[PDB]
Amino acid sequence: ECLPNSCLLGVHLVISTHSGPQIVYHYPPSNTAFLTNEEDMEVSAMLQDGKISMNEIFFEEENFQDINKILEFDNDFVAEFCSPEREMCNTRFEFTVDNFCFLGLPIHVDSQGRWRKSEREKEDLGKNMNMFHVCFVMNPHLIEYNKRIDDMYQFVVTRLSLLLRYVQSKTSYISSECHIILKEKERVLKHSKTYQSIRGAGNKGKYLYQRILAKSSLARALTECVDKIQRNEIACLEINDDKVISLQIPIQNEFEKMPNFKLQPVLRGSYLTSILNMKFLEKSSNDDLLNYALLLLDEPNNIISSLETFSYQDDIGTIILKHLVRNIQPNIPLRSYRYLITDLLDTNSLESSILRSCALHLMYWRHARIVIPLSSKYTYIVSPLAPIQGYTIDDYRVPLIYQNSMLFRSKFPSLPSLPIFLSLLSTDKPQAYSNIIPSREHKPVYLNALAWLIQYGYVTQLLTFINIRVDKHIKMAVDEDLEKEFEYDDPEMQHDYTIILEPERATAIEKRWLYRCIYGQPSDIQILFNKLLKYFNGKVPMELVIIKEEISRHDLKKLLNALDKYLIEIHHW
Amino acid sequence: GPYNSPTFGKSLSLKVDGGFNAVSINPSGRDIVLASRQGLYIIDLDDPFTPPRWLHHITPWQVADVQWSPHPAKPYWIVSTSNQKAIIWNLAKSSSNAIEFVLHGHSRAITDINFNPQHPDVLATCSVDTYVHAWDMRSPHRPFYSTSSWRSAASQVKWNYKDPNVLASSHGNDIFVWDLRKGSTPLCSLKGHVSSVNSIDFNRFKYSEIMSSSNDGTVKFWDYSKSTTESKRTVTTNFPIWRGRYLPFGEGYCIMPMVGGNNAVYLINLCNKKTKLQPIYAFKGHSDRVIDFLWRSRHTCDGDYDDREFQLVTWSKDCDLKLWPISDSIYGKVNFDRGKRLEEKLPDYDYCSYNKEPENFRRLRENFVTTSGLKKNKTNHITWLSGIRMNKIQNLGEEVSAIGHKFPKVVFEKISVSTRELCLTLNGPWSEENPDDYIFLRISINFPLNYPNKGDPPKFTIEENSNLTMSKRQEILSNLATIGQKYTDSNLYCLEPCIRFVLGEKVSL
Amino acid sequence: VDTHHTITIAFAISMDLSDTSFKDLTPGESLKNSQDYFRIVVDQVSIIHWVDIMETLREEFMEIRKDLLNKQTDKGYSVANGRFSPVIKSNFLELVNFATTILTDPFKQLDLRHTTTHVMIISPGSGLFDVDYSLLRLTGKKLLSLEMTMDLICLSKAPLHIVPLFRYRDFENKLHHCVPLWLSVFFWNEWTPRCKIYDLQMMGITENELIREVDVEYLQLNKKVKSLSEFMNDYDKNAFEVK
Amino acid sequence: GFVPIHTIFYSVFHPTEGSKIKYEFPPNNLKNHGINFNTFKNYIIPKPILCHKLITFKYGTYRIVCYPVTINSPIYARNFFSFNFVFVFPYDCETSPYEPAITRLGKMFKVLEEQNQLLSKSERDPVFFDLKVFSIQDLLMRIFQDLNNYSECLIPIDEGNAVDIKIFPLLRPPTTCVSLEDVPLSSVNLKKIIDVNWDPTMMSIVPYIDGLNSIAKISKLSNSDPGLVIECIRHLIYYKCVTLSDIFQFSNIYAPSSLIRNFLTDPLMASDCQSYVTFPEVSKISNLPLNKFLPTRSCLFDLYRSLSQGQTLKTWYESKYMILKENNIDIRRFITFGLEKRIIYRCYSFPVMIMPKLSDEEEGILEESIRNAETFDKICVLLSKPKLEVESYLNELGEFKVINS
Repeated sequence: ECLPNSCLLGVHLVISTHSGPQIVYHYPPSNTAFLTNEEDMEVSAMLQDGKISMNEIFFEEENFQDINKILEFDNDFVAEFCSPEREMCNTRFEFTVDNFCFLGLPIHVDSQGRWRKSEREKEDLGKNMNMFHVCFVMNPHLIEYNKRIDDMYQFVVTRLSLLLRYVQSKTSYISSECHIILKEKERVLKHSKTYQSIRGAGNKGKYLYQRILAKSSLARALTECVDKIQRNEIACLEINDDKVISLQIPIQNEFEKMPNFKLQPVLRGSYLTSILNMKFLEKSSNDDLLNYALLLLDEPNNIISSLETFSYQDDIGTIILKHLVRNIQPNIPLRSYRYLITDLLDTNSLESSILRSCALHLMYWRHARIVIPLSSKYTYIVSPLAPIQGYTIDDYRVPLIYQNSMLFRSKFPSLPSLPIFLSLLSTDKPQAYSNIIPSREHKPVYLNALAWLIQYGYVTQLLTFINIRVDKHIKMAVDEDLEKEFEYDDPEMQHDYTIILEPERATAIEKRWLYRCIYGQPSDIQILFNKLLKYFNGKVPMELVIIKEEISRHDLKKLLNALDKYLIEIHHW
Repeated sequence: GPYNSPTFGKSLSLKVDGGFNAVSINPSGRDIVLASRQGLYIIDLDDPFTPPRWLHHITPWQVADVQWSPHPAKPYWIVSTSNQKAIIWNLAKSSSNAIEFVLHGHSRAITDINFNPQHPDVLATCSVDTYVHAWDMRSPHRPFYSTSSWRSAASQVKWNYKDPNVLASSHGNDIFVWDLRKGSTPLCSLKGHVSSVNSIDFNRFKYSEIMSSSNDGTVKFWDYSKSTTESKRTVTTNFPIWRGRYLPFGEGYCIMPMVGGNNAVYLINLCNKKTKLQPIYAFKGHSDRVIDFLWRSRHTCDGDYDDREFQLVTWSKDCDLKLWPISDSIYGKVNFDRGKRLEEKLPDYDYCSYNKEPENFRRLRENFVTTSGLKKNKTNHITWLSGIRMNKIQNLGEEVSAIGHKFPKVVFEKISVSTRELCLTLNGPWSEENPDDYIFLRISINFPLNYPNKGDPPKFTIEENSNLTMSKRQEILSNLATIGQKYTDSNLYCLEPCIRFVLGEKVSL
Repeated sequence: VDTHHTITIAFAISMDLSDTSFKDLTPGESLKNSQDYFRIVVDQVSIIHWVDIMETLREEFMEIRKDLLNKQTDKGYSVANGRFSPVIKSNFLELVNFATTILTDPFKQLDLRHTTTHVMIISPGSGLFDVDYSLLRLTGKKLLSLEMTMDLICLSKAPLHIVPLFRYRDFENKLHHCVPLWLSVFFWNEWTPRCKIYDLQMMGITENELIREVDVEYLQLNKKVKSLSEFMNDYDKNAFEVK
Repeated sequence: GFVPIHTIFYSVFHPTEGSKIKYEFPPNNLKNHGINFNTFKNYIIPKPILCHKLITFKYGTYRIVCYPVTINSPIYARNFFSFNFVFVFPYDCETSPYEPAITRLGKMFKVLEEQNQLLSKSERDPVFFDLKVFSIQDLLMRIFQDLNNYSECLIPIDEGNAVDIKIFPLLRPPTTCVSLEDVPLSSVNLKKIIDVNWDPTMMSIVPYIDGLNSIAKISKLSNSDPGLVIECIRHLIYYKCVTLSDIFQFSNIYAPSSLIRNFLTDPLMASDCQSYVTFPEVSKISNLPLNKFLPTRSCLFDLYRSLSQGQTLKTWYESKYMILKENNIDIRRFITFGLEKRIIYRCYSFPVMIMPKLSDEEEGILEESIRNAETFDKICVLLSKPKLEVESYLNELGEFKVINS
């Protein structure tokens, strides 16, 4: 299933003191049925300011459970069986009970008091604690266990637990955070008479969690991680008031083979292009990334606002990245954007490497998909996976076509609406995009509109793949040449056509065919054919050939028109 | 014939990855079939370097047993289990359409398959659903004999070598002896075991001698014409025995464990007496447990003398198929002698190779697409050549495996160790116009009979290219000939420096 | 609940003597040549000996293939011949009307410590049965005249059709589906497969003989079309009509 | 494929010497491979909150599956008897198919222990009992060997009890986005698969599956409700037999896909394409004028790539009609072979808004279909009218445009 679903239910913070294992904080207090199927000065100030992000359906009356019970289990028993021995710690703890995977990376102290190798209750708990565990409860289906659990452990649990171990090793944080959580629970349950006057168990729990999140810092991080991994979003967590950790589970919204959406569902608006971002991340472990242009998936100010959460203080990364986002356009190659690095810092230069790293960072965290440098000379069609039907991206009450048309009219109110725009591009034969533009006074704005379409996955690019063909005349000609070193009728409707699948991987006679194909054309056509014969394998788009080999588009038109009866055109994304 | 085979009498170990739980041997002594969940692999013994022929049949459950057909008129029949059904393959058909007909008896997993040694077209399949069925290959629609034990899943079914209508079955800890004339009421039910019976076997020359193994380390020998209960002999080992079978030559028996022991097959001489196991020879090796053992035979065509030489083929869990030669000392210690006169001449089998793919309105003749480019570069050939160990660098196959592994950017077009033909392609800086650019080549290599033994070098032939001049071709050929002539004086292997030089990485002297 | 019921477990087996395969059976038609066996495992025995009861039951299920599939031959041996009938073709009405024999006489000998005569039928089907018309009429008329409640419990998943379903044929050989009003159907226990395809679940048909034999039908002329434009317009005009 | 079992062992709670491995096959496997029964002994014999559940965890490189069972009765000493049949697999596999077998084995042995104490008395030790008021090793050996070899077992343990295990593969549930405008194909011959146990609806659906009948057409032809036909088609998809496809018209916008090169790189695709697309004889349809001996593989490849995103099938067929007449090519078969091999796809038509008097239900479902941006195929299916009548009705209702996606 390509539809993203991080089957998460909750998190537990289980520490093991010398007085026994205990649970310090579990965020969702809802029951199994909902999950599977100076008093309030700082609290209200942080709630209005937005520092306390916490869902409210988990604290409703029909969707609340006592703090002492986690999924029909008590906190003592969960803290017991989620606290392994020394041999089962410092590794994966994939524990399954019944449709409930308790998954985490427990961190246990070594033989000495060392956590890792290179109020006075707080120091006492720091010197007394020997293990802390961040346990995620998951309910993946039986057919997708080995995928969901593996990606959750690889992308979320491992990095978070390693950062927690590091921050505990340097300056004791889980000790301090657990101590302040327990102290705030004691001050809420036994004092703070505002809590007693609150009617309802769910509202009481909401107030307790609000006070905990207002006093603690790790509780906010765990709450944000649970609330954003469930929402399939990038979770930025503030840790130790000096570090930020960005956690996500990757979303498969890029496709090449046109998956059968009737049988295996696909996210609506998935980018059905033969140019994929993931081929560059996998090569980051030929084609240069600077040749392509970045297309922002959101407005640049929103991208800057989201990028202000990737660093607690403005380092050099969020300066270069912010200045690149503010000064980028999806119509120019990234090679031309070296100067933004050149002015902001004092081939194989470090500017190109910095720009590569920034482009990878932008296209990994769902901000800017890389595309061909869009122009008015390319052919653009409506993708089969266009966001037309469905009330949302993953529906499977207004359809997506009218919502996106409303957004298109709001953003571009001086040009025809989205249905007219899409009908002008799909009803007739696919030609160049410039045939829709009526005047050069509207050329830039329409280009922006085009980018918007490729931002939303409505319109993809029809690329051209050239295959080479050899008829019987060339075969007879090379047979005559080989002689230099039926028979009664001549049916003119029969040609012994042979397709050279790999022109570079060819024998002597097939190369003789291909070279005899041009015997009669001038020097420019011969040079253009000899430099671009190896690219006629039906898999290399000619636009990438034009970009890489630095040749004119009219030169390609001359080469294709001259060899009219031997060149096969294949037009697909 | 059998007597020009280079892998008889020499220890050779294959490496067949894929989790194969069943092995069988051609009675001619050239082909071995291995059964897995994905189908069948057929391997020539005389030329192991060829990749195995793959016949496709995907089943989720594990295959139980595979058996070659001993009918000499039909040497292209292989019977394999597919859970509840049996497949009779045909190697004369295509690789993707090799299924001839399927026996659709039973209701649950087939456990064991045996052929009648006197009527080679009669089959017996015992299954987990307590059913022992007898099939005829002439009318393979229904079984002509059905019997059951009604209590336990069957483990083996075997025919009697002398009486054509007597067959034994093993069910749990009890073995029954069924007769086709009676049916559903056994002649005798031998009950002397404590643990379950794993294997059952018949004496080749004795009329009514039956051997069984068991999980509690008890090999029991019965002569059921005397008394059904008790046993004529009892041998106790220190391990459970998985397969115990009688020797084809002399008087003796070979047993092997499922766990314990040294994962070796023990050979025991046979020349009511509970005793301990006293093997003569143990086939030490095979780090993991042994799946099966088979016997490879070799004798003259029209001779009236018993001069056959025997080899053992062990397939084990460690993905190793080892060939064990049998020395003359084993022929002496076991009571095996070359009979001066034979009562009956031994059967003669066709010595064919069922490994190469067979050749198989009105269409018009044309070449739609060029075969080159459509080809798949043989990277499985190098992996197969890395897993063959005959007897630093030993033979041509290890050399081809080494040059394949050391240079991942050299694409092999044709590899043939048996015919000594090696066509490989590479990109080389051999352009008179621009030395920095690379030229695609299609160098073919021919090796002599004694490749590293004498001073004779390979004969390299390079296909003509317009990018390659005559002067460069002469220089490359002369340099390769010089390297081959100089490097065979030390009787080493000159295929690493030749390909390294043609790639232009360095120079060797 | 501390009940003191009196159990009476009895098997009821139908054997199909004919050699025709089960795939060649017309729906709604009973098996022609069949033999009916009944094996009473335990007579009237109170549930306080329940362990012993269950022990007996287990033995009587593990020795029911030998008692029936083996047949005695006058020559001097046994023959492993015979096949159980499927549930759809089984003798369900014969089970019902065999059960309605202990309660036929109102003035029977009295059970001085038990009152009701509940009847349960444990079937491995899904509430689909093929019955005869006259037997169904007689079964209904008998069950409308005696003090019994028949709780058919099925060990398979609940099917898409309404249960219980009886398929039968009238005197003019037309298929008819009826739901009886004297039987109560219980089922003993994402997406759950509620339809049974036995040959594809256990992969009982191999690769080469599972290939398709009937492809898309070729286009046809209407004997009134003159040009290809007319044929294209006629196919688009009749692309959604149902005959 | 099914993972082989690595080690099977039977654990019991002794009231004096604690939880221990009562039996284990292969012998001395855990100690040789490094597995220690002193780290996870609290999960194998747990407190009675984890009992009667399928505990599956990870120890190093071995995934350990178990179903611990605790029986509460005053007969046993300390009022409890705890055991566990524990299976060990390598971690890098899928332990999904073996989980129901382990659960059912534990449940069956719990039932037998509650019935006649088959497992407690087999220890031959009176320390397990209050004392005031069959071989397990052979069974484990048989389970291990039969599940490694045959994926099945019928092991007898008593006169009426037998360990009866078959391991089935796990299959993905089918799609829910199957609709009334999708025609079903059949990669398997559904005639020979029908036996007596099929659903009555699935019997009737089978004759009307030929690659050109819509689900609404099947429902009306076989006198079936469309919902049960949807469920039956979903069941057939679940077994990987039936794949959906589009309704073939002469007003469709078929276009080449990214897998058109498979018509050259697959050695067995074009050869079947020559025989598939040809009429059996010289058909009359290959002799009608445009207005009033097998095909070459190059011809078929040139005809596949001639389609485009906006060229309807009528325009393409009237632009290439001499080629499809001389070569005797059936256009419907030509399109269906490309759709089955996924080398061409269909560009759907979407009527987005900007005659006889149809009834109120038809206009209601028309408005409901327009509000949901349904395709022309679904509106045509629901109204039982072709494309031209639907377009005229929509133009009477309001202005609209067609998107070819």
